[PDB]
Amino acid sequence: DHMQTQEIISVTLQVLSLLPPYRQSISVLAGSTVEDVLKKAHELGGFTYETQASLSGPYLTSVMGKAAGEREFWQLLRDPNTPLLQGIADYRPKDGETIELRLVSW
Ligand SMILES: [C-]#N
Repeated sequence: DHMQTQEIISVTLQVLSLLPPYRQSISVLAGSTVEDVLKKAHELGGFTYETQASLSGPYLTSVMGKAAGEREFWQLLRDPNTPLLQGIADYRPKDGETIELRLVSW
């Protein structure tokens, strides 16, 4: 029906731009967004982050207490080393995917 998936998937959320690195397998409903994964990692796995409103949805500004500085941003990637084409509130990871948040300068 127009109800929710029921099948639970596992998405690995990893942050290698920090010491110690963050890596946790997160269980969400199939169809959850990256933002949903962050929320669940926050609820259960001591993950913190900040966003701010944008014209194209929430923009990720800080991860695990580390804010992006000048000419820097938290890049969203799926394994292997592949930037996402959508932001956190749009991309819906598949079962077994690894989502990486990487602090990069431009
Ligand atoms: C935006 N790239």
